[PDB]
Amino acid sequence: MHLNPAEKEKLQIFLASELLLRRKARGLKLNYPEAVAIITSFIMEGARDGKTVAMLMEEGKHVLTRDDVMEGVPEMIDDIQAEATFPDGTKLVTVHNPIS
Amino acid sequence: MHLNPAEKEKLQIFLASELLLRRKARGLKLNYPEAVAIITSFIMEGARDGKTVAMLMEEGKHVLTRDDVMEGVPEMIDDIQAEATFPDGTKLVTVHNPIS
Amino acid sequence: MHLNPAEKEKLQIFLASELLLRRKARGLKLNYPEAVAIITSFIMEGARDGKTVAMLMEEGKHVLTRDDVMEGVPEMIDDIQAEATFPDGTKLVTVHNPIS
Amino acid sequence: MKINRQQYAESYGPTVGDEVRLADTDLWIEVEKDYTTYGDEVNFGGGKVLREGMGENGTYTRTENVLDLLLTNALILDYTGIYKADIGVKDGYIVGIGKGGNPDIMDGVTPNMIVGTATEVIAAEGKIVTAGGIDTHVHFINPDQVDVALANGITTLFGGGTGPAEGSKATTVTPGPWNIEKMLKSTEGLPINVGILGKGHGSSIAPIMEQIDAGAAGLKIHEDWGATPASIDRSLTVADEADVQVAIHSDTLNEAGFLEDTLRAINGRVIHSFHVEGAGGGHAPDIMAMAGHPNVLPSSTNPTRPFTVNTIDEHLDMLMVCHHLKQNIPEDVAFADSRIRPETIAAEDILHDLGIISMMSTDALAMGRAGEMVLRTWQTADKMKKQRGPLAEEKNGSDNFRLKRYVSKYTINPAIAQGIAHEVGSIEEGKFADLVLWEPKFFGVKADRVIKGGIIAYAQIGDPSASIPTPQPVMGRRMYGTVGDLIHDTNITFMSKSSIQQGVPAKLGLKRRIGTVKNCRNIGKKDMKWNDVTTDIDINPETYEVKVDGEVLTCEPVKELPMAQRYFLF
Amino acid sequence: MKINRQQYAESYGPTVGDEVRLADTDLWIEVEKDYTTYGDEVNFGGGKVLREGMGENGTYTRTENVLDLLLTNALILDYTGIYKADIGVKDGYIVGIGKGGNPDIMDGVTPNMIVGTATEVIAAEGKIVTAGGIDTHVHFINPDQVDVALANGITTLFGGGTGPAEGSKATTVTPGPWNIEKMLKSTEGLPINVGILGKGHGSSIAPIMEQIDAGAAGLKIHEDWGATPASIDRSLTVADEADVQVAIHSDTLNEAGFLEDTLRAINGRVIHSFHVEGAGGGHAPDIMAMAGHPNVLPSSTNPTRPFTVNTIDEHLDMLMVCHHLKQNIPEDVAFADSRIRPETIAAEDILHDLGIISMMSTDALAMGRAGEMVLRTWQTADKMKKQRGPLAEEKNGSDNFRLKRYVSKYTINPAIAQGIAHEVGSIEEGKFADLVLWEPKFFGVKADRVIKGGIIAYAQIGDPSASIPTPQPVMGRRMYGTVGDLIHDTNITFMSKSSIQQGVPAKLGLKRRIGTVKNCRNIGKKDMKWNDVTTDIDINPETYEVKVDGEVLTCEPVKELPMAQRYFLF
Amino acid sequence: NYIVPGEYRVAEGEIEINAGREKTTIRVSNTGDRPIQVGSHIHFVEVNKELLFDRAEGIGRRLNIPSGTAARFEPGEEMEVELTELGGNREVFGISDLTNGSVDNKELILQRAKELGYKGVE
Ligand SMILES: [F-]
Ligand SMILES: [F-]
Ligand SMILES: [F-]
Ligand SMILES: [F-]
Ligand code: NI
Ligand code: NI
Ligand code: NI
Ligand code: NI
Repeated sequence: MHLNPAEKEKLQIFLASELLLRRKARGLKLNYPEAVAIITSFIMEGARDGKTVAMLMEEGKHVLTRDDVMEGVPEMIDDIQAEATFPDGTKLVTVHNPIS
Repeated sequence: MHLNPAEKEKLQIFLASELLLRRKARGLKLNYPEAVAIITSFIMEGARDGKTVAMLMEEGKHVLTRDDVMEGVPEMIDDIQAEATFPDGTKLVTVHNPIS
Repeated sequence: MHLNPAEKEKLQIFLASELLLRRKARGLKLNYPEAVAIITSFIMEGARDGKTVAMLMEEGKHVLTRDDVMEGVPEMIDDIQAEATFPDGTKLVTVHNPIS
Repeated sequence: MKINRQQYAESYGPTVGDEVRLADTDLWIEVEKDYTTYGDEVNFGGGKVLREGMGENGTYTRTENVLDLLLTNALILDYTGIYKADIGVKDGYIVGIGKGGNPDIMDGVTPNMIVGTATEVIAAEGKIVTAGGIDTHVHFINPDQVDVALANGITTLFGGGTGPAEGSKATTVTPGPWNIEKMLKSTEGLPINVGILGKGHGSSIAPIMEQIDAGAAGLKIHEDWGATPASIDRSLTVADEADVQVAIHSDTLNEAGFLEDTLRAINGRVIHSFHVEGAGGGHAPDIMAMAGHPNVLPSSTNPTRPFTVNTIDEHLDMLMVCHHLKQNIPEDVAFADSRIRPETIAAEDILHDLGIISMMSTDALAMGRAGEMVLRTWQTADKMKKQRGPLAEEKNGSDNFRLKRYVSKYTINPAIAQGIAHEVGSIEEGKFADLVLWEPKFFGVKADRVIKGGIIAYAQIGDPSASIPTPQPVMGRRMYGTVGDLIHDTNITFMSKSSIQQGVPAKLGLKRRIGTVKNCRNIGKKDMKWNDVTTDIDINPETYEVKVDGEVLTCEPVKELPMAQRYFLF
Repeated sequence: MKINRQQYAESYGPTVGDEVRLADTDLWIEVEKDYTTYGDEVNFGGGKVLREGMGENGTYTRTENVLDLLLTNALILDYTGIYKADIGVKDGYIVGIGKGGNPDIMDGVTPNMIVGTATEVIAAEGKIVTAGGIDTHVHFINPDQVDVALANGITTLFGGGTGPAEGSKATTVTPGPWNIEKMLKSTEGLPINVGILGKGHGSSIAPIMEQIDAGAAGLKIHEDWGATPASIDRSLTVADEADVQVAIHSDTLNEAGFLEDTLRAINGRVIHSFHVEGAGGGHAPDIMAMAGHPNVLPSSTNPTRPFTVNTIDEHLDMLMVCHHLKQNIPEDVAFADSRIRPETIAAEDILHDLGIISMMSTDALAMGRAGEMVLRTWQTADKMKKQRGPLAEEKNGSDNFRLKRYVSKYTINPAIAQGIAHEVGSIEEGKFADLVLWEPKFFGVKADRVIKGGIIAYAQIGDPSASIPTPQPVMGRRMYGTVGDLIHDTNITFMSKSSIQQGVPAKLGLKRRIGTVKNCRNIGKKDMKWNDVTTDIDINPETYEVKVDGEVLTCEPVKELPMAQRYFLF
Repeated sequence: NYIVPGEYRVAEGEIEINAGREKTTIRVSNTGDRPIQVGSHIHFVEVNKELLFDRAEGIGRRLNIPSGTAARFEPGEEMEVELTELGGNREVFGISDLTNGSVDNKELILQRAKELGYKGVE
């Protein structure tokens, strides 16, 4: 596979998102790390899909809403940052105030 | 996400349980680490759901039965222990003789 | 669970395969590490199922075809090697030129 | 007051006449004798015996017959016996095997096994305790291989390599003074005992000998560097002067000679014949005949152990892959068919059971599995019991004779072969406290705790954030014996006498315990514990059939093994 | 007997006139010459050439022209050429480039490249071998960054920082004698070469100079500490006395001066201009004009490399995030629009292709990616070939001129700039054996094996529990060169002459190889290999358009790059 | 324009091995009952005793085959091989200890070969 250090780490984000998504699906309000994991994995998968940085900056604000998360979680998350390989190489996506 | 050391480790239990569950679903009798992973993840998810320690001590004995596992596995597992964050903080659940 | 070092590592292959399978399912042509992960996990799960080494040497050439992967990926993968616990202990499977 | 046997064994571990199943095998070991005094068993905990004024003596200073560590109620499995005893450790060495506690009030206390203020306790009741495994066929290719070895109860790695260089990926060789110095320095960070082999190749003495003087602990002759009559001869001349062992992987190709020519070059001198069955290398097809000779110390490597239904398919292809062979080169195909032979692999099972092959080893990462030497030893013994029955030597019911024969293959015999059995390789007074605790349900599969020089180095243990150490995930982890400078005191670098005399450890700043290799040249097959058989092994050059005492040695491959899918996640 | 070229290349790697594609780019390199003697190629394995009495000499001791290590059949890509040779290493240094083996029987053996008893072998047939990358813009923020760098073939990190302190997160600075001492000690555990930069700020000489005497290898002037005329001047006065290099991140704000004022303060003295395009920092908008001057050694950092469709969006926001800017502060918005400019980023691509920007670097973790310096160099070269065509200098078919121009940017040129090219930065006899092997399919993307001081330090290798090292998962892993005390002998801490003379290594107990920084003050743009162009660069203050020789330098951003989604899991 | 990452585009032509060196064809038979495989760079006179050939014709020579390849003789197999001349100093040391010096010392080499039972000393 030739995994480098970041590829190994970032597998854990995908896993945490899968965990969080299962928790959401059984009706739980998500907590801080769960919410971050879901939005982060969404960004990385979006890059893999070939979306632009600008698309993901916009879409990332609509992945979870305040009713999906516990009290205070929206205010705990000022932004979520993630780097992934786009068709044009690694880029940084910052989603500002992802959950209103 | 601010993952601490235990959060990182415990993601692996969830993963191993997901693996084991796929093996069970395609008709395999589960082995020792598979059975332990499934019951352990069940406990941790139950804590996340807000069940009590006492509920999980009881429920953990009904997750897998002897027909779900290989010969000798029930007798190999004297108990399964897991810590997770309940609504009232981290607690230890011990499931005694989970598979009769 | 008594995980040894290889059991811990090999969980990551399963995870990477699950990731790749999700990417394939949403219509993406798979890349080099994705393709390797899928075929590798297939071999290890096949061992767990009780298939023979010879069966897996054959089957591994039919998991992904060239239309499932990006340009050049078939030619990048000369072989895929994986060890897993068969009913008769650990064995090595080598799949030669898995994607034509 | 009397206790029934079931309850006694549950509380203190088994005693005389009780049997214990080895993992999920059909093998049963029986307690032969017990050093305890019934009623005065040592145990530790709340309201238990090892407390001040009671089972712990409160008077004596550490020097005064007090132990640093007591393992209570161990079931010892060793070439010396299968028996129940406390084991006492001091200054990193086993100093007493017997009965520990307090002579104030207990009967039968071994005089130098006082539990005092200075004493740590490990509870071994219900555990099987063995010597650490001695793996004498290690390629140093990937440092991640060390934990793999520790997890299956290996505590000494002898071999060679510099990492994933092609020379090292093929051969157990750290070549020349500089590579040897570099790997001695690397060894300072490896939490396991180590000895390094130099290149047993050359036609002049000096290029070979300077490796010994630089700190090598032995030599490896390998066909990939030219396993010629000259290299064989010069290596053995060096070894005889230096008192180190030579391992050989002979000329498979029969390029410069057949087996008889290699034996002529050896000229009756002591040699360790690696992967003697030959799938792992050697004169095709008859290398395994080496194991009949009195001057040969024969080992197997582990991928042929034992003979299973997937073995051949796996090896034929493994060979093709790692030698970069092509199916469309008839020479390469004929080569593989000459080297991978069910006839000799099946006979290898039997030769182990007969005590004709004396040792096991891994061949880690160069046609062998770093964490399966112990595992496959017991799978072999189990297969042989199933196919050949209890050995004639067994005293009714138990598999003790077989168990002593087989434990010797990966503990004492490799240590004797390498000239290091004064330090390691068995549970005996005066030897380094390299000890492995096993739960019987996991015996030979996954070690509970691995003790190195008297401190736990590796353990299957759980969540470090938990209230107690048993909650999930329970996984193999390095313990405090591997941390900081304690790694220096808990592990031995084995070196030649000449390098030690010449001050190599000081020159290189080595802080590990330094072990001397000695008494390697004055031994033979007769010195292999429980595995001392010499005989004429005939291998038919046409059919590859193996005969001993005029009987064809054959057995069937098995479809399933114990110590396999019940235990492993992959 | 003759061998066809396809089969020859498959067996021994390519030879004269053969071309090899770099990863999945459109770039082809051609073998210019070959040091072999056809028929006497060195190779290692069963029945192969490097065996005793054959291609391995059995007579000579290590001192007698024998190598510690031979890399066989390497395709070297270096500023010095693109050519086929064996590479011989001894005492951790490259001692021969030519033809290795045994003069007994082979023709054309380079006299000090004897394969003998002491020699390890690495097979480089079918691999491209380069010098280790020299990254001169490293923020020491997170120790996990080291493996990231090794995995993309970087072997030297020059820069500063103390971990994730705000000073270090902004600037390549380890400030003052105490922080410098502490980080020199930390460096003992980092498996990569290191040089540390002090704070190039002050209005008196002594506070700056005491950093050099404490063990700094250079200075960094950064606007976040006040990139004023005084700090510039004092730093360069110190550097001229101390013979170390100064890097500059200039006054973006033009607070105390415009570019011309910074140039006046420099006063013709040698300086390394970091991220010269300016998105990473510097006089807005015209900093890149620095790269035209003869006393300036100009580097890029990697996030602008090359110009892509996501670059601007990504940077405008990256800048906002890491400078904690607000969209509702008009000054901050105007600042970002003045600093992140497609006009200068597009011109930067071209300036690289023209040899006007001489170096690449990361800016690891402070607007730059630790493991993408090499990666993005080749992506730039590929984009330039596609957009500008083959360079006029190319000899038909190949991209050799471009490949030498671009490899120089991350190997030899940063080494020359920093005063360390006597030790590192190219594959030349007499230099430290920091070597990277690449499979051509992974070239510039993921290194196969990284050799540090003649021992493998990092490798893409598989399952440590497997029979051979190639089964999955294949991932980057630290090798034996990083373990124990071998980390000391395989890596260099570069230090000022004065700190070395004053005994700092002994005072601090540094055990690593100590490298001397020298010949930094007597160089200029003319000394940058293949990238020596001086010219008047005009940057329009209104439009930001860049002109050289009266021509606007512009190109389009690309939507896709090679060395991207075919390779990476995320 | 399909891209195979890292692919070669080799030049035209062929590579002649051991160019300019004398070539000699000889017949060799494996008189033994196990296979013998002989590498490209072993001094040919020093191969396994049970290979029968004119031993003198192996002195100072090796197989004329690509570096790192070998010739295989099954039990009882006789075939022709082509030899080329050793180069460099034309000295051989070790291997079977038949030479240990210049390959020019044919009489000494053959005397040792004969005494040790290397088949085909005439
Ligand atoms: F081998
Ligand atoms: F081997
Ligand atoms: F900066
Ligand atoms: F910067
Ligand atoms: Ni071998
Ligand atoms: Ni080996
Ligand atoms: Ni900067
Ligand atoms: Ni910076």
